[PDB]
Order: sequence, then C-alpha cells, then structure tokens
Amino acid sequence: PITGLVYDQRMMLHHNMWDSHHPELPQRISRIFSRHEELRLLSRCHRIPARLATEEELALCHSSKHISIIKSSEHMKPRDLNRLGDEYNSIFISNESYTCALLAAGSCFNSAQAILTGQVRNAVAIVRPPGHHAEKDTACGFCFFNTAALTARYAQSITRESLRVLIVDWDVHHGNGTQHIFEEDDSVLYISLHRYEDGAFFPNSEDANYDKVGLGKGRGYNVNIPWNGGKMGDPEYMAAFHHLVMPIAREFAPELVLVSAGFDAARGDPLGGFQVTPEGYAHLTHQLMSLAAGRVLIILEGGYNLTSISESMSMCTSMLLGDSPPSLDHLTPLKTSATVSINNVLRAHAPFWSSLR
Ligand SMILES: CCS(=O)(=O)N(Cc1ccc(C(=O)NO)cc1)Cc1cccnc1
Ligand SMILES: [K+]
Ligand SMILES: [Zn+2]
Repeated sequence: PITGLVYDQRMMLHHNMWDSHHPELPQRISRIFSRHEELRLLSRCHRIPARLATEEELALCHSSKHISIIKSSEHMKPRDLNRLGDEYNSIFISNESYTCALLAAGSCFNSAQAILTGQVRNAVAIVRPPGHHAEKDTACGFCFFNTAALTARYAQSITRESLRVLIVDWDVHHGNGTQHIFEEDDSVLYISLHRYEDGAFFPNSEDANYDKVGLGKGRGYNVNIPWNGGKMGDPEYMAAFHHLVMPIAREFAPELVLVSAGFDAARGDPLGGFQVTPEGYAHLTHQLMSLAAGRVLIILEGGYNLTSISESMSMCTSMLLGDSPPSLDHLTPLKTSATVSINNVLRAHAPFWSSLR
C-alpha cells in the first residue's frame, strides 16, 4: 500500500499582517511537514502536488457571491483587508489568502483523485487555511472555503454522484459549515465530535447539539457528538468511536473517508482545553482505516500548539503507512458527562442506525 502526502509551502503565504502572533500561523503546516521528515515518515510517502481549485469546483459548495468577494480580496490594500475581514466572525485576510484557500482545496482534490483511482491507498493533506467553518455563502473561524465538503463533492464528480462519503470531524470545534452544506444529503454522512458546553463553546450555536440529525432525505446522516462539562481525552474519544462512530460508519459502508483532522483537541492546545494524545489520534486513524477498503484522506483543520499538532498528525500518517498503533495510557473511567453525551447520541440515532440498538 502507498500513502500520499500533499504539502506546498505556498500555503504559508496567507498571514495576519496586523497580529503576527495570531494562532493560525503559517508555520502550522511547515512544522507538521518538518516533523514528518524528522521521523523519516516523509520519504515513505508518495508526494502528491498541490493545485489551484477552479471557481467551478468552488461552486460545488459555495455561492457565486461568496467566491467573488474572497477573490476580490487579492487586490485590496491592508486598510481595506482589515475592514473586510472584520465583517466575518474570526477571519483575517491578506492578499494571498484567496490563492492559499484554492491551493488547500486543490491539494485535497488531487489527493482524493489519487485515492479513488488507486494511485495511493490513503493520503494526508498538510493544508491551510482550514475549511470546516466555511458556509455556502460566508467565511468564518479562519476558514474561507470548505475544503472537506468540496472534496466530497469533487470525489462524487469523478466517480458517481451518489458515491458514499463519510466525513469524520475530530477538530475540537463543530464543523458548522460541513453540517449545513450536507444537512439534507444522505450521500455524505457527517460525524463530528466537538466541545459544546451547552452551546457556549465556539462557534456558539445549538446547531451542534446531538438532536440535529439532518433534514429531509438527510435525516440520520448528521451525527453530532457534543461534549459538556469535562476536559475530555483518549478515554472519551475511544468510547465515542466504539459506541457511535464505528458502528454508524460500518452500517453506512462509505466508499471514501475524509477526516476533518483538526488537532485542537490535543493535549497542549491553547484553545481546545482537551487532552487527546498523539497515540489517541493514532488509534482513531487506525480504526477509520478499517472502512472504505482503507480509502482515507486526512485533511488538516485547526490545531494551534505547533508541537502538539506536529506530533499528532505525524502519528496519524504513521498509521496510514501501516505501522502498529502506539500504546495508549491506562484509560481512566469516562467522565460522567461524557457517558451522558454518548447515551444522548445513541438514543437520537438508534431510529436511523439499527447497529446502535
Ligand atoms: C481571540 C478569538 S479566538 O482565537 O480565541 N477564537 C477564534 C477561533 C475560531 C476558530 C477556531 C478553530 O480552530 N475552528 O476549527 C479557533 C479559534 C474563538 C474561540 C475561543 C475559544 C475556543 N475556540 C475558539
Ligand atoms: K449529511
Ligand atoms: Zn477547531
């Protein structure tokens, strides 16, 4: 089996010109890449090139107005970019932001194509800016275009429209954009684990609660696993995978798995407040590799401790390459609020997934 890897240093050009210490740093991707080389993982992978997404590809998920506005930012002066970014929730923009967002998406299209033709078995995409908060018609939370959602639609476009795509979103934040894009879709199963705190954690919406199961033909195809009242870690994530993610995923029987792989639930993150370990992420990756005949694409989302994200994402690639999972620590009993969350999701989704009964 061959593992693909995409990284292009041009995606570093998107930057915050007023606050050079803003956490969504250019060096997030160069640090992950460096750790892959330092652990000798890079040379074991097959390099996949980045490319620009086209505007037609962006239109698979985004409105023409939103595409045009972000495109127009390429020609603006700093004062105007500061004002434009401030129109969104948690966005900074530089003159390279649009192109970097296009490269992030195109990188993932090339990776999905390589997976779907068998050029590689699985792949990792070391990309920024992230995607999962981006909506059809707007940017949000450091995200301009929804890379994972676009990759699902691109995959369908080169195979068949009903190709079953599973998106597992383990970034500590709810992927509101991904949920909304696919909310009425039964061809793309969206499963998110996220810190929720009864709607008080970013992005601050009850859309992230366990009772949002999808709409229309998509009822049952949106699975929110929301965490409340606890510093969750490996025990809680392993339990969620055993009781919810894996049984639902196996019943769905995806033909492609995309991971919205934020590393902001990691131990050490300055924002997530959680303690998932690098070995925990390795175990989650290894479990997902049992789906879709191994056709897994891991897409970087958030994650802001450079050391944490570099170790964590490298351990995921080690798993894609076929290495044996590192040993987890002794798993403490689940925090009681985590058991409540799991039970709530189980009861909300048992009507749709007989494997949960
Ligand atoms: C000073 C504002 S903020 O930086 O703290 N922030 C903006 C932000 C947006 C998206 C991501 C991310 O990773 N999405 O996947 C992270 C941060 C809000 C925030 C605060 C606490 C916990 N989370 C988020
Ligand atoms: K869906
Ligand atoms: Zn996040």
